[PDB]
Amino acid sequence: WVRYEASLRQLEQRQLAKSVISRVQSELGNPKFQEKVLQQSISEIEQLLSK
Amino acid sequence: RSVLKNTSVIDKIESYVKQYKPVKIDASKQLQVIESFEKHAMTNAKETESLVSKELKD
Amino acid sequence: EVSSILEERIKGVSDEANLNETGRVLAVGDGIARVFGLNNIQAEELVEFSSGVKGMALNLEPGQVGIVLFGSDRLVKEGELVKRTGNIVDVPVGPGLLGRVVDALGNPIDGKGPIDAAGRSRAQVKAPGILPRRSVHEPVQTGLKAVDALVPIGRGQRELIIGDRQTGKTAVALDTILNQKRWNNGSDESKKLYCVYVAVGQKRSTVAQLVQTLEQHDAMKYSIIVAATASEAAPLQYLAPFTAASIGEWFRDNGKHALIVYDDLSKQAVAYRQLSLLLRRPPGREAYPGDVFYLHSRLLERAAKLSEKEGSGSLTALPVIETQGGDVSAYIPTNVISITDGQIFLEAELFYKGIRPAINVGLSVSRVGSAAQVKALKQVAGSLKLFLAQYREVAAFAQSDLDASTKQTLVRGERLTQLLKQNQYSPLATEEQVPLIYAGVNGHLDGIELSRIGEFESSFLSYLKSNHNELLTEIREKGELSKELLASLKSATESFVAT
Repeated sequence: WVRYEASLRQLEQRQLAKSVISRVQSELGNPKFQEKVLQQSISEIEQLLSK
Repeated sequence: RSVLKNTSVIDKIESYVKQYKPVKIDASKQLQVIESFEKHAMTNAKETESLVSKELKD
Repeated sequence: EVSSILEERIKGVSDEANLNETGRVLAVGDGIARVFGLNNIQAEELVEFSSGVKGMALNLEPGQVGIVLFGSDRLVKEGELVKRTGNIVDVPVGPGLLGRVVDALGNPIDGKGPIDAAGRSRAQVKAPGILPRRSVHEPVQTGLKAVDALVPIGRGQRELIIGDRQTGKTAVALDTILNQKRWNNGSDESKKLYCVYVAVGQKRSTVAQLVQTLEQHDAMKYSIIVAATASEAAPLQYLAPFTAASIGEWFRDNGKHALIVYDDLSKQAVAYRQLSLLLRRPPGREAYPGDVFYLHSRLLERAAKLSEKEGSGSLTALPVIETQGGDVSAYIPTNVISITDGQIFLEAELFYKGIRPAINVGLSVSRVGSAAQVKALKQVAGSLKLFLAQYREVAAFAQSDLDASTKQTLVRGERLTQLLKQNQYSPLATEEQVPLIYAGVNGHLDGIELSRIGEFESSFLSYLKSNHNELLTEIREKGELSKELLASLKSATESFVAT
């Protein structure tokens, strides 16, 4: 019973793994792909000034 | 039952073990029939003993 | 649950820092890459490529650094950015590696998630000096007669196990781990070996059978398995024994007794050969590079019985050498033999010819093994090696007529050899080995007809326990056979002989 319980958790995790891939393909579609480059830009501005 | 999530079987076998915790009765009960074999044996024992004691001195 | 653990992990991604990173890959393939930049780099660093794979910098050259890819070349490619880990190759070491299969990157291939590890420690670490080194005193008991008697094995020692491939090669070692289940599941930590099984170059399937056997004997909890299978990359295989020994050293440097079995160092040689050739460094004898001696010797001498200062830690090495045809003059075997204390050459011919386990008594030696033996196993086993090297002589010249003196030796000898044999994957207790050796030595098994020897063993042991397990308890604690015990045992054994 414990063994299959662990197996179900692993199965859930790989199911949620392919859902992560699906979410990644969605993210890279959005012009959040464009807009977040601005976020990275300002973050790097803050970061590198903190260097 | 602090790692199983597919529960409701730990209480089942807990109860099955603690239920049949009284296991079937002791098998001390041959001591009348076992005693009888000893009686037969004793008859033979005494026969041998008395005979050979007599014969030795003879 | 699974959501919470994943969420915790996602939260644990948080920002990248600036620092000296970035080399750019140029000439790559042949499992080495030539990177441009990496101007200040510690020697033998771990670098992680942005190909998501790591390599160990080997050649620091004017204007270029030549990484060696510790991992697949498939994902590495030209003009990739190589980022400095900034740290020399270290591997997590600690207490929580116990009962966890891990691969060579320390990734849990038992898949029981992140390993609990106290520290990380550099892959190469020099062996302790003369001053930290105390001569062996505690034995290692394998539970197999003759493998404790004729071959006396003691803690710290680099005690070679040499023999031919797949003669159930693994089994000799497995039995050792199993016998020491008794002591290791003990409460005395002086009687706790923490045993590491290094599986190099073995099929992942085979390792899975081994893992399953170990978990069947519930032996996983006192042992670690490190795995670098045959499929797994040769540079990883090269670093595989070294990493395992670092883990072993953490136990040793807790002053706690430990043991490490390196299966099979011969396959490390082939790996180092491959690596060397791909670094196009000139090949040595049998095409094995000239630094092959250095490779094995640096590895082997890290296994030791340290002194009281170091807390008297042990790290008993059992390195498993796979001889090509029983080529006992072959370069790799001879090089190993010279480093190692003793040999445990296993007689293949006899193995095939129904002696399991088969130990070539002549080609088994143990340099300092015999002072590890406990007095019971010195007294009872006194001169049995000589006797069976009189059996060795006797059967040498047996091949016409036999004088009664010779015949007596032959009758004992043949029967004694039968006694040595054990059932593969089922070792006997240490306590039990003492009477069995007593019987034959004290000539009780002289008369016993050859056919009933197997019966004699089981029945004798059952007899001893039933008649008086008190004797065995005494010999268990005393560990020395007193004159009274010796006489009592002579009497008791004679009693068993009668039945």
